[PDB]
Amino acid sequence: EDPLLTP
Amino acid sequence: QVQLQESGGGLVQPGGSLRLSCAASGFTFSNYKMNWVRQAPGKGLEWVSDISQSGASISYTGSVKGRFTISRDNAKNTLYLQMNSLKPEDTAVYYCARCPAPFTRDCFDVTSTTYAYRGQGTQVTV
Amino acid sequence: GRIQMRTRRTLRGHLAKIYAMHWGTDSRLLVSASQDGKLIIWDSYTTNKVHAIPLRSSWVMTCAYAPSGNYVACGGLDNICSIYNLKTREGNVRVSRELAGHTGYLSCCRFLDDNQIVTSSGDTTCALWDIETGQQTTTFTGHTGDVMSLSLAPDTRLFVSGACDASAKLWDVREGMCRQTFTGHESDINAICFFPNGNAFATGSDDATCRLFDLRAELMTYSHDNIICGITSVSFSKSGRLLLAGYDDFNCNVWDALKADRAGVLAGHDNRVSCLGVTDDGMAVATGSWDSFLKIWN
Amino acid sequence: ENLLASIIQRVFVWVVSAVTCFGNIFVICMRPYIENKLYAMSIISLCCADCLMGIYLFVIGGFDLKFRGEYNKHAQLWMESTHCQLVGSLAILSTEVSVLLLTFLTLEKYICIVYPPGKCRTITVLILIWITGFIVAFIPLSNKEFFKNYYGTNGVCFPLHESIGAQIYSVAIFLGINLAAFIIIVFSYGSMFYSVHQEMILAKRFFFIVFTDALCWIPIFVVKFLSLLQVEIPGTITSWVVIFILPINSALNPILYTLTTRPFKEMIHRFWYNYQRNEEKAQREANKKIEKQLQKDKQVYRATHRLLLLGADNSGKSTIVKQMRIYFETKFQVDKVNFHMFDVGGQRDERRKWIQCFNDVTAIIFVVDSSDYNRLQEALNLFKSIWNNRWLRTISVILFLNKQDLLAEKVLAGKSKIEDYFPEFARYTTPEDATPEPGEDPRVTRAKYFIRDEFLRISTAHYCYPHFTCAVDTENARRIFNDCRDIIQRMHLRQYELL
Repeated sequence: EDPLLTP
Repeated sequence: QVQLQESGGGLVQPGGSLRLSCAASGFTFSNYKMNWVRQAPGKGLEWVSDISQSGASISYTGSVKGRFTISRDNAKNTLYLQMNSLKPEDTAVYYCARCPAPFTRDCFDVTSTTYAYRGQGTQVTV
Repeated sequence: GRIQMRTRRTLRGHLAKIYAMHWGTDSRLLVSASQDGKLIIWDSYTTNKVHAIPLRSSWVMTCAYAPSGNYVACGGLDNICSIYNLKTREGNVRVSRELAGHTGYLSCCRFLDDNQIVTSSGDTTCALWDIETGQQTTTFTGHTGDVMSLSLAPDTRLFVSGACDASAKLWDVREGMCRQTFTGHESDINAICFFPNGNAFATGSDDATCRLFDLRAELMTYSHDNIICGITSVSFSKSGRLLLAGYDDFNCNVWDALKADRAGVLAGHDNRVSCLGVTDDGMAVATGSWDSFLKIWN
Repeated sequence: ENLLASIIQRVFVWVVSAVTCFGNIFVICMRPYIENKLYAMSIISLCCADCLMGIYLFVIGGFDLKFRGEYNKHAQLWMESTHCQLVGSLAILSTEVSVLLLTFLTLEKYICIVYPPGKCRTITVLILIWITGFIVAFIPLSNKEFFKNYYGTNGVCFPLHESIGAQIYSVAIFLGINLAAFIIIVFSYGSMFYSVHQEMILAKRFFFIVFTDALCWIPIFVVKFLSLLQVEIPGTITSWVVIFILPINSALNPILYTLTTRPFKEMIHRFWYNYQRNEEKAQREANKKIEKQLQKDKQVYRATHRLLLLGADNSGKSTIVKQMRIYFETKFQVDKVNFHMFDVGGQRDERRKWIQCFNDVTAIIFVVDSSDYNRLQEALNLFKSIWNNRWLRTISVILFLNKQDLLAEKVLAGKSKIEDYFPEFARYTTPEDATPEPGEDPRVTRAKYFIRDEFLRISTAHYCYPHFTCAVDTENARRIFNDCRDIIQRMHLRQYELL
C-alpha cells in the first residue's frame, strides 16, 4: 500500500 | 523547551559594577547570535547589545558602547554582561534574547510580547 | 535503502511563485495557489487545467481542497479563508463565502467537511468556523507564538498546530482545549503534519531539524551536521514509513520516519520548496516551489 | 602534395576540432541543469551550429588524412566530387546559422535590457533561422550547372576566396549579411553598456564577447574587402583563415555564454553539494481557453510590480501610502508602469515569518523616521536583519529617511544629545560627496549623512538605495520608479547569464 516506497 | 535564565542583580549605586549571567537551557548556545535587551518603566523594549556566534562581531547601542561590555562563555553556554559604571537613569529589567534562526545574522528580538526566546529577567536598579 | 524517484510529470501552467497546494480525496485534481493571485485545479494524470480561479490577494499563503471536492479555500494575510464553490448550476465558478474574524494571517486553513473548516491564524490563535452561519464557532488560544501550521487528524477529532512558540499543541474540534503540550523544538516551527495513523505528528522547524512527536508522551528527531538550513513543508506517505521535508537547500530531502537516515534527495527545483503533498493512496508526490512548477514524483 | 601541407595546419585542425566538439558536448550536457527557457534553447541551437562546424572540421581533417602525399592525383576528383561542395555547404550552414542565432539572442537581450517573446514565437524564429541557413547553404548546391561548383573553388571546400557567379554570392553572404550582423552585435552591446552605466565586470564581459566576434569575423571582412578590391591573395592564406580564425566562435561561444558565467559556477557548487472522446475534446477546448486566459494573466502579472513597505510604528509608513493615494494595498501608475505598493501593518509586530512571503517583490521600501534616535537604533537593527536575511539578500531595499524636517528642527533645538545614543557622532566629518543644499546648517547635514553612514556600513558589512524624504514632497513615487527600473535592469542581466 506504498507506491512511493516500492513500485 | 527553550529556557533563558537571568542571574545576578541587586541595587547598585550610580557608577557601580555588577554581572549579568544569561544561562541558556534546552538548546546549543553557539549557533545563535545573542542580544541583551532592557525594559525601562514607561518605555518599550530595546535590545542594547548583540554578539555574533563566534564572538568575532560585537556591536553595542550607544548607551552601552562606552559604559559596559558583553562576552560569550560558550563552554559554559552563557552570556556575560559586565555591568561597569552605568548611568543612574538606566534602572530597568534586563532581558536576554536569542535570535530566531541559526547560522544567520537576521534578528527580530524587539517584539512587544509573545517572543518565546526571552527570559523572565532581573531588575537592575542603578 | 534508496528512493530515487524523478519528475514524472511537469506542470508548467503556473506563472508565479507557487505557495501552497493540496491533493484531493480522489488522488487527482490538485489545487495550487501562486503569487499571481491564481488558484488552479489540475488533473494529475493528464496534466490539464480545468479551473483557474482569480484570487483577491496576489500573495496568497494557503489553499485547500475540500474532501467532497466541491469547495476550495484561499487564505493569506487578509484574515480571510474564502470558500469557493466549484459545482455551479450556472456553469461558471464564482466566490461563495468569506470568513473574516481574525487579526493575523491565516497561514493554513483546511476543511473537515463541506460546512466547517479550521483555520490557523497569525495572531496566535486557531478557529473552527461553520460556513453556513458565518460565525466563528470555536476559538483556540493558548499559543504564545505566531501560529504557522496545522494538521488535521484522519478522524478529524483532533487537530495539531505549530507556532513560532517552538511548541506544537492539539486542539479538540468541539470542546476546544489543548490537552497535550509539546515543547521540544529549538526555533520557529514552519510546518507540521499528522502521521497517517493519527496517533503522532511530525513537525519541521527553522532550526534545520525535524521532530516527530507521539501523543503517549522528542519522540524522534531528524537532523544532520551537513544540513544547516530550515524546513518549509513536511509530508507523510500513505503507510507513514516515509517522510518528505521541503528544505530550503532548493531541493526536497526525503527522510525515514523510523530510521532517521538519508532516504533520498529530490532535486530539480530552483528555489524554496514551498509546499509538499502526498495522495490518499500514496501514488504521487506533488511539490510546489517558486519556480512555478508542480513537480510530480512517483 | 598535401591538403594541409604545413604540420601546424594539421595539428591545429585536430586541436580546434576537438576543442569545439568537447565544448559543445559540455554545453549540451550542462545547459538543462541551469532562468529563461527561450534563452536556454537558443543556446542549445547555437551549440548545435557550433558542433556542426566542428564536425565539418573533423571531416576535412579526415579527408586530408585520407590522401596524405597522394592528394595531387585525387585533386580534380575532389574538385568535382559531391563531397567537397557537401562539406562546404555544411560549413557555410554552420557559420550562417550560428551568426543568425547570435544576432537573435543579442537582440532579445537588447530588447529586454535597454527597453524594460513566448515559446511559440521562439520556436518559429529558431526554425526559420535554421531553414534560412539550409536555403543559403543549398542554393549554390541546387543549381549545380549555373554555380560551377561554387563551394569547391579552393581545396578547403569553404569558398571564402572563380567568376562573377561566385563572387556575388560570396560578398552577399559575408560582406552582405555577416557584416550587418557584426554591426547589430556591437551596437547592441554598446547600447546595453550605455544603458547599464547611464558595474565593471559587465563591461569586461561585453568587451570579451565583442573581442571574440571581432577576432573571428573582422578578418573575414578584411579579406573579402581585399578580394573585392582586386588585391592578390593566394588561396593558402584563406586556407589559414579557415583553419585558425574561422572556428573561433565554435571554440569560444560554448565556453563564453555557458562556462564563464555565474550560473555555471552556481550549478557547479550545487553539484558539489549534491555529491469518451467528446470529454477529451471538451477538456482540450477548456485547456485552450484556460491557456489563453493564463497568457493574459501572465502579461498582466509581469505588467505589475510588487513593492513591499516596511518601517516603524512611529515612522511615516502609512503616510507614504496615503500620499500616493492622493497621486493596505495601493495600485498606482508611473510612466504607464503599474506599481503595487502595500503597507501590511495591521498585524502583530512580529515579522520574521510573514516577511518570507515577499521574496518575488521588486523592492522593499524601508521608510523610517529620522528624528527619534531610539527608533533610529531600531531602524538600524531592522535594516541589519533585512540585509542579512537569506531571502532578502536578493531583494533591493529602498531606504527612506522620513521626517527629515523633524530631525532638522530636533538638532537645531539641541534638546537631545545624539552622542548619548550614538557617541560616534563626536568624531564624524561630513562626506566629500555631500549634496550641496544651501540654507541649512552643517549640523543637519552631518547628522543626516551620519545616520546614512550607520545604515550603509551595516549594508556593506541586492543593493541599498538610501534617500531623504518628508511628508511634503510628492516626487518620491518617481524616485521609487527609477529604482524599480534599476532593479529590473539588474535582474534581467541576471536572467541572461551576464551579471
